[PDB]
Amino acid sequence: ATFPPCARKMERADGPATVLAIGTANPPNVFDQSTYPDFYFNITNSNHMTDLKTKFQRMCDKSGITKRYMYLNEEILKANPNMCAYWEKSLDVRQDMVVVEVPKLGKEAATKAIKEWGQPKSKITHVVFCTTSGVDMPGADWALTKLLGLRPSVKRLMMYQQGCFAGGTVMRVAKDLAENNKGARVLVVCSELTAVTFRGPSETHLDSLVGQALFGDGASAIIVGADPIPEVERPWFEIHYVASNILPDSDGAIDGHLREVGLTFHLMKDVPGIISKNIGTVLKDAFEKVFGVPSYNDVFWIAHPGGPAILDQVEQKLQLKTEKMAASRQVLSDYGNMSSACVLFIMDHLRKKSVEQKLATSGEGYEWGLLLGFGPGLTCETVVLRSVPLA
Amino acid sequence: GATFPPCARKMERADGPATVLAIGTANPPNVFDQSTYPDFYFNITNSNHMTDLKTKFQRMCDKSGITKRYMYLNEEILKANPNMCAYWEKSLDVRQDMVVVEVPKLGKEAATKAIKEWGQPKSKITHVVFCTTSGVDMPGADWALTKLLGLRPSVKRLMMYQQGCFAGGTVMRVAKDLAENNKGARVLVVCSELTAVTFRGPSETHLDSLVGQALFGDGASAIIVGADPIPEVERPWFEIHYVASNILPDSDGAIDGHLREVGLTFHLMKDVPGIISKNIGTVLKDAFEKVFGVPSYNDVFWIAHPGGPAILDQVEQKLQLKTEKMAASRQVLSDYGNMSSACVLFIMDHLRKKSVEQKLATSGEGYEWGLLLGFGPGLTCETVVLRSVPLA
Ligand SMILES: O=C1C[C@@H](c2ccc(O)cc2)Oc2cc(O)cc(O)c21
Ligand SMILES: O=C1C[C@@H](c2ccc(O)cc2)Oc2cc(O)cc(O)c21
Repeated sequence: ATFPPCARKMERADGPATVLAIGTANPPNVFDQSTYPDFYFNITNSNHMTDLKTKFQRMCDKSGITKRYMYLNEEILKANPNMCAYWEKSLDVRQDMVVVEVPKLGKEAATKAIKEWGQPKSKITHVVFCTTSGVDMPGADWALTKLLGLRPSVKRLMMYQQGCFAGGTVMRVAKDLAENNKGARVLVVCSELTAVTFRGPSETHLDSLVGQALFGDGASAIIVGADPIPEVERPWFEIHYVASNILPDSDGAIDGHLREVGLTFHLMKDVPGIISKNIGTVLKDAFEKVFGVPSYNDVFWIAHPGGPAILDQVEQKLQLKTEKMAASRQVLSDYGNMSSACVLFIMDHLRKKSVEQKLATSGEGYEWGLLLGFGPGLTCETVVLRSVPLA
Repeated sequence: GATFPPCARKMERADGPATVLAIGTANPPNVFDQSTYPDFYFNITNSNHMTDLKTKFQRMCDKSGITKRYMYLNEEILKANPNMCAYWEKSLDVRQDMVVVEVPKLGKEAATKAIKEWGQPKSKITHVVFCTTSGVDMPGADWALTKLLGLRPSVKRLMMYQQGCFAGGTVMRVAKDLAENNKGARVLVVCSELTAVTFRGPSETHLDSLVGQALFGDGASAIIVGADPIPEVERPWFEIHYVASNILPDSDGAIDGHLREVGLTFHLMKDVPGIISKNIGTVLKDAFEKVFGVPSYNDVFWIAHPGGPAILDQVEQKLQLKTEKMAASRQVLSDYGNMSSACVLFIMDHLRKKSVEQKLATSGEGYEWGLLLGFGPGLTCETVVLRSVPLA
């Protein structure tokens, strides 16, 4: 039924997939969240909606966000009233920005990780590009290859319209890319701009208004590879286990539609409830596969900060000491919800703070840890990591 | 820069090559004869007065190598939406309404056929890869297919949106690493394309857009890919041995596609069949050196994405292939048109059945090795070196 077998024609690697470098970047315009409602209702000329604006200040005050970064600014928004309206034909100007600027922002981040990695660009064999902001053909992955000058033969994978969970998904993809091909070095970039989703306020769509309070811009990048060249490359985290789950009872919890008015956002279920109701069995299964088992308080946490209530209730139902979501709360506070890019921001922050504080490992002195993606589906991606030992 | 002491791989990997274990296809119900499509198209777009354009379109249609296409769009549907029959009126929203529903739906038909031939319970599918360039949504068509098929909540999904005609080669490259790096992985790969996003009226000043209206058709195909097959339970059809991607030289801008409020727009800004056929020699000889260190182009089997007849004709020409090499690729073009990422999988199915039916020695026309090729928008060339299985 088969021809005589032959040796693996493309040699695989032997160790686990490993993060060799992380780099991040953000657009230049900073918005303090405490005065965001004044700004938002000005630039959308909706100051007549007094009660709604009061509702919005509530949402921002409780978002857990201190500031956000945006490609958009007051100059750009006044030039584009159709994006300042709530529901106006827009999609073309929105595309015209993001198809250019998300690979640009991904380039900044990619270049920092490449600098930290320190090997020549030519040793990059795969590119994985992930975004929720706009689509084009050829894709941002191709544009990133052009902007960087990688080999024309890099193997590319373009991930469009993914949602907040794909920070976890890119780990699972790069895991197989790096481990099945010997010598592979995977450049992974998540780049997100809210220009597809900024819109004016509407008194009958408060869920859209939550989005306006939570979403910010940012790009994150990592270099993943197996069998790191000792004394030349530097490991920071190891990918050991990956899993994906559509949580029970979550049909229709979050939807997003790309329409003539841009990307629209729709909440219809208790997202933090469903996540914290089901996270225990998700992580129990994972820990059984991986170990046979350490506590939840004795691993490092990298969790996507969908909103504060997600981290709050996961912290509550799993009885985590408040220090566990710290690195995750810290990123949400400095940047808001950057969709897929958040977890690589948390991962970078976690390792840097581990070094500065001279802890035993790169995961706050713990050996094992979790990366968690949350989004539409409701979809949960689970990534069990190992850190590296540190001085 | 130290490392915790190594431990055995947490997730066991497979050892054999990724193997195709089943193929299924499906098409929408509405059939459009190619010879009289010009009469139909120019009438439904209210342009019978564009009389020189029509005769140019009849020329493209007759010289397209296509005998018929299948489409979700029918007559009735198109009159419901005059903004889609215009060349350039805003209509993305009615397009999205169609394809976010019908893309997963047609993929379900193909996937169910595939699972039936595969023979195993659908509960043993561990991975889903959904490939399309018809519309986007959150959650994606990959989520909807999981729902309509009733697969496990915990399938590892990969959602490929807005890909291009090369991605039928990309899914194979994607599924190769999924299957090989995960012992017992069984990957459902589905490509599903509907022209509802790309259909639009004619324009004298955009004959590239008009080329697409002559070549693009609808369809979906699905495969099951796994490594280390269960002996006597599963049946291997092709093995994936080597994959490669190249952006062809100086091909900057040859094929673009933009999703706008008027839908998906299509542009040819260079000589595409020339660029492919000028460089495919270099692409193929590198792949053959990698896997063989060596069979001749006429002694392998060919699954070539038939973006249009000129491409196949000029690859046939400059590699100097005996004309039965591209036979199977032309057959699918003739019977279906260009179905974007779904074509090479239709060709793979037709190739193996033609081989079984004519009692040849392997699933690949009697050859051990073969090529699957994708072409699209970098200009990107996807290369797959495959092996057949012996039949008797
Ligand atoms: O509507 C959006 C915008 C998107 C987004 C966030 C930040 C960014 O920078 C770019 C896009 O995030 C989302 C995530 C979802 O799960 C569902 C959604 O509808 C959206
Ligand atoms: O314009 C389109 C539409 C798409 C398509 C084909 C058939 C089908 O049924 C659905 C979509 O194929 C493409 C492939 C490309 O490389 C570039 C493009 O611009 C396009």
